[PDB]
Amino acid sequence: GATAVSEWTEYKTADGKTYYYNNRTLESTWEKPQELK
Amino acid sequence: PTPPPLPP
Repeated sequence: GATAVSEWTEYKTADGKTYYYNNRTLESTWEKPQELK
Repeated sequence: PTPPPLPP
């Protein structure tokens, strides 16, 4: 089966980090999601 | 569009 590409937003934090925030299930991803292609 | 707060 294929692995989908969900809602992967990039947010620039005051910590100076690029986090990802799964707008999928309203999940977060600090580093690159598994579904991140 | 407002940002979500970051997780710890």
